[PDB]
Amino acid sequence: SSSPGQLLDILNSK
Amino acid sequence: NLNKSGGKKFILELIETVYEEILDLEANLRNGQQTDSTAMWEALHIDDSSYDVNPFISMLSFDKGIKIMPRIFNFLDKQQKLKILQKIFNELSHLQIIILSSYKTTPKPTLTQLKKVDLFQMIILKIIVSFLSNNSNFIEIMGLLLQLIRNNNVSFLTTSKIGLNLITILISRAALIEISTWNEIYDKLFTSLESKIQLIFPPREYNDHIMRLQNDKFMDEAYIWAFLASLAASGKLNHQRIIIDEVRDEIFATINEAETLQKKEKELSVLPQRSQELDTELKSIIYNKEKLYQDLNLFLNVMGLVYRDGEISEL
Repeated sequence: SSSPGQLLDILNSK
Repeated sequence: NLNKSGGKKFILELIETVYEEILDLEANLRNGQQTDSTAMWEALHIDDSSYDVNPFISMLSFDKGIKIMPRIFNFLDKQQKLKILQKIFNELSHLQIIILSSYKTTPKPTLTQLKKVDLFQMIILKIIVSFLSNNSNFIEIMGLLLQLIRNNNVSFLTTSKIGLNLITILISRAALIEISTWNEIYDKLFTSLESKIQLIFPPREYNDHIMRLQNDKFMDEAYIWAFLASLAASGKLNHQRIIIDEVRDEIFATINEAETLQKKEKELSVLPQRSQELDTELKSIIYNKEKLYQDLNLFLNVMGLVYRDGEISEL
């Protein structure tokens, strides 16, 4: 269920 | 092409026949008499696969064909209505309205062409929405999604406003309705879109052309973010990761547009003298700024994210 954690990082990372 | 269905004179003749049959059904019903929709159904040529492009699909290239569609639906049963939807989704790439609303096939649509697109959107999509909301089960919705994915280049359909909105309706309805078949069908749809998700946003030269013709100060892209919100909502974390990655530059471009509007609002609101025209200007800026915030947050909130005070953070 914890989608915001990783998703916020992928939006910046690449 | 119109010739791939029998020619212009043949299709225009079919439309006239359809109108005659509807007028007869409407007159009988109005006079409180018995109605038989067999002649009208037969005049539609849905089960006719005699041509490269079905005659019903070509009838939808004309405003007259489009405008009679809600009236046609008043005299049909569930399976007849489902056969129409099945035909539309089966030959969606051959639908002239898709070719006209695609920035790829029609990069410079005329005002007359844009009016046809808005008409098809207002009439045809309202019919599809009502029918699926009331007269459709899991198997039937899944059936329509498979018809779309198997008979069309799905990426091409997403370059069209009509195509994109039709897919959003199917996804949104499927999401309301076990988990298993839908997860499999969503993944088949996701496969046809993967590495091409950015193509749903039309080029700037296309937006400019539309904005100039319609006297729009900003391009309405709410339907794009609504599609992305429905695609994200029915996807697992791995689908969401791909979506965010593919539209990252579009997320940042929208934020820049909203921040430019916020700056304009600040610069104009500080002015001492404010005429009725400046008040109209400010109201227009605030409206368009809030619109961009709301459209982006429709997509972001679905993934537990939010755009607030110039930054994207966890909700």
